[PDB]
Amino acid sequence: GDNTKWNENQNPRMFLAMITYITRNQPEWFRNVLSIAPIMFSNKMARLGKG
Amino acid sequence: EMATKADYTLDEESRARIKTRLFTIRQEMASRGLWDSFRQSERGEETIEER
Ligand SMILES: [Mg+2]
Ligand SMILES: [Mg+2]
Repeated sequence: GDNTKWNENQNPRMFLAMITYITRNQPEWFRNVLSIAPIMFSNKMARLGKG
Repeated sequence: EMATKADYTLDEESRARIKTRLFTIRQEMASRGLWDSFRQSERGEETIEER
């Protein structure tokens, strides 16, 4: 089996949910520093290129 | 003060200078009412908290 459009359907919000469940009962600084990447990817911009 | 085998490597006048600087600093502290918490801040400052 292959999965189709894998990267285009992987949502950063679900990565944030996964990281939040994985880092339960951890120090809060650790959860924050692990949560920043899904947040930044949820608000990301794609540069269009050369034109 | 204390020292291993009571061998204060320095002499009386230099240790007196050190003690005079410490006393001056502590009284400068108590002038601004800062000494109490600083005195009670020793049992935790060998533990580095991440923020
Ligand atoms: Mg395959
Ligand atoms: Mg393929």
